[PDB]
Amino acid sequence: VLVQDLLHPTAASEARKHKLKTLVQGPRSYFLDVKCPGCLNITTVFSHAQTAVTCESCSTILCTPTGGKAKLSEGTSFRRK
Amino acid sequence: MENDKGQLVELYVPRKCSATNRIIKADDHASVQINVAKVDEEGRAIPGEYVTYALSGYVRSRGESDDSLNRLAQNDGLLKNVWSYSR
Amino acid sequence: MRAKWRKKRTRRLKRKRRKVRARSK
Amino acid sequence: SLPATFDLTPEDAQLLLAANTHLGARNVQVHQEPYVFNARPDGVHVINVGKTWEKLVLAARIIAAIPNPEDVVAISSRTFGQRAVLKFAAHTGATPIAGRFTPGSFTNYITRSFKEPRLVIVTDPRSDAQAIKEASYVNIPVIALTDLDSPSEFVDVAIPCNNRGKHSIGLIWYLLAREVLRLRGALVDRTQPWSIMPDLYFYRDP
Amino acid sequence: GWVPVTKLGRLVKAGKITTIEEIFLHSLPVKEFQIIDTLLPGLQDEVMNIKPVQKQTRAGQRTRFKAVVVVGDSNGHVGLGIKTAKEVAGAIRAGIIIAKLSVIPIRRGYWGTNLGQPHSLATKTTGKCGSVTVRLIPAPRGSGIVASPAVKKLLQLAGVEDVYTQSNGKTRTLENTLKAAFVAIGNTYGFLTPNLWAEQPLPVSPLDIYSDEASAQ
Amino acid sequence: GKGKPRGLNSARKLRVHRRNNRWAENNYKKRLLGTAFKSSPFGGSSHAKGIVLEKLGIESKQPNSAIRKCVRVQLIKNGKKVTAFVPNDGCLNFVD
Amino acid sequence: PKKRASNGRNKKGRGHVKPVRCVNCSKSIPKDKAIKRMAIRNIVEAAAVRDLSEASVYPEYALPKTYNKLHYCVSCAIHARIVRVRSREDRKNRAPP
Amino acid sequence: GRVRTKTVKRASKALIERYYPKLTLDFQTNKRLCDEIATIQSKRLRNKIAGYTTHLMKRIQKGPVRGISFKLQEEERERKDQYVPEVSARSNGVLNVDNQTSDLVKSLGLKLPLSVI
Amino acid sequence: TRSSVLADALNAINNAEKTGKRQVLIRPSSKVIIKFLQVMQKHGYIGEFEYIDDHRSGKIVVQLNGRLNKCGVISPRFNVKIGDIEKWTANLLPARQFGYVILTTSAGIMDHEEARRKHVSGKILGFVY
RNA sequence: AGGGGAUCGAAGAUGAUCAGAUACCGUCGUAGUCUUAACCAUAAACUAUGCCGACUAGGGAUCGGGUGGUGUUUUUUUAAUGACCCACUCGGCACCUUACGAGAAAUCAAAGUCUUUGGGUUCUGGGGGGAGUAUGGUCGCAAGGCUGAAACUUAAAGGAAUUG
Ligand SMILES: NC[C@@H]1O[C@H](O[C@H]2[C@@H](O)[C@H](O[C@@H]3[C@@H](O)[C@H](N)C[C@H](N)[C@H]3O[C@H]3O[C@H](CO)[C@@H](O)[C@H](O)[C@H]3N)O[C@@H]2CO)[C@H](N)[C@@H](O)[C@@H]1O
Ligand SMILES: [Mg+2]
Ligand SMILES: [Mg+2]
Ligand SMILES: [Mg+2]
Ligand SMILES: [Mg+2]
Ligand SMILES: [Mg+2]
Ligand SMILES: [Mg+2]
Ligand SMILES: [Mg+2]
Ligand SMILES: [Mg+2]
Ligand SMILES: [Mg+2]
Ligand SMILES: [Mg+2]
Ligand SMILES: [Mg+2]
Ligand SMILES: [Mg+2]
Ligand SMILES: [Mg+2]
Ligand SMILES: [Mg+2]
Ligand SMILES: [Mg+2]
Ligand SMILES: [Mg+2]
Ligand SMILES: [Mg+2]
Ligand SMILES: [Mg+2]
Ligand SMILES: [Mg+2]
Ligand SMILES: [Mg+2]
Ligand SMILES: [Mg+2]
Ligand SMILES: [Mg+2]
Ligand SMILES: [Mg+2]
Ligand SMILES: [Mg+2]
Ligand SMILES: [Zn+2]
Ligand SMILES: [Zn+2]
Repeated sequence: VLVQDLLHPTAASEARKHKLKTLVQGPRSYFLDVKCPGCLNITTVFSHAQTAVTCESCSTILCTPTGGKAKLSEGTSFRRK
Repeated sequence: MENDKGQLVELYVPRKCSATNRIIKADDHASVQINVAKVDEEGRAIPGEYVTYALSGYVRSRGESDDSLNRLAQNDGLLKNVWSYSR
Repeated sequence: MRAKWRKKRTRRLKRKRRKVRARSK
Repeated sequence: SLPATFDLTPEDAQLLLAANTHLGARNVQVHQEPYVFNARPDGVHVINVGKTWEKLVLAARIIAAIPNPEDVVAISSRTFGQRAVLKFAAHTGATPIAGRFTPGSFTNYITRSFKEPRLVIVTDPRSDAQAIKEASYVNIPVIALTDLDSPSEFVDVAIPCNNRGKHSIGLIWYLLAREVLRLRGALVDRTQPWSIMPDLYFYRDP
Repeated sequence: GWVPVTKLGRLVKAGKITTIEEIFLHSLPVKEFQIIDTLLPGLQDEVMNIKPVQKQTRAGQRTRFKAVVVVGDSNGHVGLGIKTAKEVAGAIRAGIIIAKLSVIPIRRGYWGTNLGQPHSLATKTTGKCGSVTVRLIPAPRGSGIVASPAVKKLLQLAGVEDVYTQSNGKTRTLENTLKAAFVAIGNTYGFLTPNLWAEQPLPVSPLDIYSDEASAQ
Repeated sequence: GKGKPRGLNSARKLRVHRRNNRWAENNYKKRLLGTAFKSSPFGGSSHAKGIVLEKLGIESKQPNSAIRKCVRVQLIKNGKKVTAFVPNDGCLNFVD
Repeated sequence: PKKRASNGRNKKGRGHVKPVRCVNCSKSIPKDKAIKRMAIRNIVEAAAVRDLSEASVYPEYALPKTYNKLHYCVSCAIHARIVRVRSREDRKNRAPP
Repeated sequence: GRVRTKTVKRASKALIERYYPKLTLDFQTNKRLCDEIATIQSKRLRNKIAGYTTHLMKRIQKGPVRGISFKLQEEERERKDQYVPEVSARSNGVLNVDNQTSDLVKSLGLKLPLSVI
Repeated sequence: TRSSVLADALNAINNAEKTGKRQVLIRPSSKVIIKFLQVMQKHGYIGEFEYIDDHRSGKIVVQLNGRLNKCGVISPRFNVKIGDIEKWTANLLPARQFGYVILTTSAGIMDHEEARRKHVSGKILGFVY
């Protein structure tokens, strides 16, 4: 810790750092793609859900909002892109 | 330090720190100079022939000495796979 | 004398000084 | 640049891992963070022993380089390998200091302890920090055996190890003396192991 | 002749180092008062001040004397020391001993023009003994030493020809004023100008060149 | 920091605030209040003629003892009575 | 000049602590100040415990304890040497004896 | 009480240093010894110097004593500090590590004799 | 609130290089930082610097070579006559030999000597030595 | 001003105490203490330390929030909301070590980045007294608050630390 690389820092330390504290502030949030217990229709849901999102018809509960990433319900799928 | 006609006028020219490039003064007795020994084939270092480094009172005190050598050593070549340039 | 009690002492002085001046109506 | 053969000589590797010099401290002290490989759970942070070896290499070569072997000071007050500094010191010029340091030894030209070395080496930079202070008074460079938890102040190039007792300390001085006797000296045959026992450098009993 | 007890005293008494600038350059802790005697003959000492100080015994008091001396030549090697002792001339004596163990290099300089043997300092410098800052400014030639007579003497033996000064603090405390100005000139060579930007090999430290004749006999 | 405005437009806040604090300077105060022309026995002049009322010996302060031989004088231009010391040795005999 | 950086004892980011009454002087003193040493005693002590356990019914029984937390102001606590004077760096140590 | 002052101790301490082989556990002989190799202005002073330096002896014949060293002690010092084991690293065939320090082997480009747990 | 943005920079530069570090992270990045950083680097007192693009005002990374005593700023940025550059240069510069008072003229950022040859002038900015 | 009035308790009354004892200590006790409505606007109202922004150093405890723990524990998926452990990261009340620095020192992660003197901005101070007095104004029912001089006097006053 005298001379180091600020231009090319390791992502080992940079990914445990703060969202604003990376060399360029990144979003730490992602986007799912989800279905029902019984339905194929794919909802595009945000990783941290302030709203309680529904899958459209038959008025389901996909996720209950938290102080953070939404808490999903029982079982259903997810894909991070 | 030159002079009028180009005739050097000065009493002495001090030594930059190898780590900080900062002058080492006369009362700088905190400072340290390091002698690393050149070798022939299969070791057995040559007397009179050294690789030399200078670490002033500051860097030694502030705690970058061991690290500022590994920093320095690899470049002229001493060691490999020791000091990272990134944390 | 105590700081505090010098205060009380002149706070009495200013009362008497107001009163004597009052007699000038 | 160093010839290939000076590489860690894998037979020596398991001698290290037998002496447990790979077992670091339970706290890091960020100047020692480049000297760690990873942290085993249940408390140990493993030292890279190749960086360790490359230090003994660099340590030696500087110990070697010092023109006169007699003033190169090897200091230990620690009964956990104070002994090794007598063994190291006979195998080189190396005037040892083993036991209490008697402060004012490098300063204070009167005292019976006076010295003016061009190099100083220390087992434990904490309990030997007395002399480390006096180092920077007289300009003397310094080598040390530094655990992960151990002070980084005023020590020049220094060697990581366990120094929680016994082997690692002696194992390094034994390795140090061996390596400084190999470098220049009379050992040669660098591939050839030493007859001398590493446990000769181990403090004993009762 | 003296009886050198230290590793440097050998290389001195032998005749193997003829200038202090070597002892300076490698930052060598001169421990022997006679070392700098040889290297610098005719090094002029002036006694600045003598004053008594008073402690108490298990009842009454204690009396002894503080001595303030400056040793320099004209060429930029200067020292300053304070010794306090029982006798007076003993304090003066041992004062000059400590004054010599302190002597220090000086980076001199020109004003606007490099003609003819630098008359001034390199940059502006300052140094502070507690509460007292003495600050040195590069005057031109013919200006002389602008400073209080107490410092002017130090800057004389410092080998300063022309200089400017500014002081902030308790100046009537003399022992702190000279120590302040002593930090000042004793800085200029630590001030890195573009002259000294020039890269250098790290000259080889005669301590190990003469290592033979050095170590104890 | 520095607690005082450096802004390029701040001249008046500076020019004023100094004009305000100058009042703390004793010498400056006296000049504006006209202290000498009012509160001083001399008019603010360097000398005053006056006439002696009574010869006055005055005891000295600690740690001294002697009689200081002064006089009471009534300034002509003024009328203000003032006490002045008569110096040297036995010059009190010179004034009546 | 400041003697302590707790100044008398620890507040550090509040405006008040409702003061407590001394168990000796009755002197008032903030709860954040005011030396408090919890004191539990044997209900019996002395050699009483022997002939008391003798004189009692119940098999072997068990012994209750009095529970009191005494609060002390400085002036009293020092006089009664619940606490004593220490040196410049001795005062520093907060470790309980 | 019976405490002996420094002139005594600082003598007896320096006697055993340079005279150890010629010194004994017998006081009365060391008394006669003290009159030869040393000079002591008064008789009574000598007996105390002898009396402690034999007490200093009977402890140095019972074990190493802190304040002083000498020839014969520093000799068996070098002698008695020798002993090596027959073999000690032996070790029992491979070497025992727990998984991680072993990765360092698979890191540095080495093999060794690997036993994990 | 952050009011200079340049002085916030030259401080971070001046700070670390006086603690021995070789590299410094500046943010945000003024084009006036850049022009200053230029005259610094071209006169040697610093190393080479690499602009960094956020979608924000952007960062910088400056390599420190040592050898730099002080980089600084004059706020407020005074109006300076031409004859009055001499009385500035004598003030904050270490010696008449070297050192740089850096202004901002209508011709743009430069040092005091570069100003002298062109015979221009403007508001003051900072200093380098 | 009503309501209230348990306790404690100015004034006071006493008993003791002392050469005296208008007190400290003891018994009683008015206002007060509590409340409602309305004033008052002072406290060592203290961290005796302005606010905003940046920068420079290590260390463990802890409060709140978030992220990762195919870590842990209690039930009857030993899976599920919890609590616990561990690592990371903001934001807190503090604390420790070092002095990188700073200071007259005591000390200070700011009280640093200050004669290499300027990021922005608000307030105050200019020897000790006299004196927070006099006067005017203003606010208050009043006690008082806010504002706030001068004449004159004086060589010290003061801070920190040291030895006694
Ligand atoms: N602003 C808090 C910061 O916490 C930082 O990190 C601290 C903690 O956040 C971090 O977590 C520690 C953990 O290391 C340690 N081994 C156990 C400890 N319980 C943890 O702390 C955690 O649990 C405690 C309650 O137990 C909570 O109060 C705390 O918020 C939480 N972070 O460990 C650090 C303490 O050793 C730094 N100390 C420092 O930047 C600063 O103090
Ligand atoms: Mg007050
Ligand atoms: Mg009237
Ligand atoms: Mg005593
Ligand atoms: Mg007087
Ligand atoms: Mg409190
Ligand atoms: Mg309060
Ligand atoms: Mg009623
Ligand atoms: Mg009652
Ligand atoms: Mg009464
Ligand atoms: Mg009487
Ligand atoms: Mg009487
Ligand atoms: Mg009476
Ligand atoms: Mg009576
Ligand atoms: Mg009463
Ligand atoms: Mg009533
Ligand atoms: Mg107030
Ligand atoms: Mg308080
Ligand atoms: Mg206040
Ligand atoms: Mg939490
Ligand atoms: Mg000026
Ligand atoms: Mg005043
Ligand atoms: Mg008032
Ligand atoms: Mg009024
Ligand atoms: Mg005092
Ligand atoms: Zn649905
Ligand atoms: Zn009490």
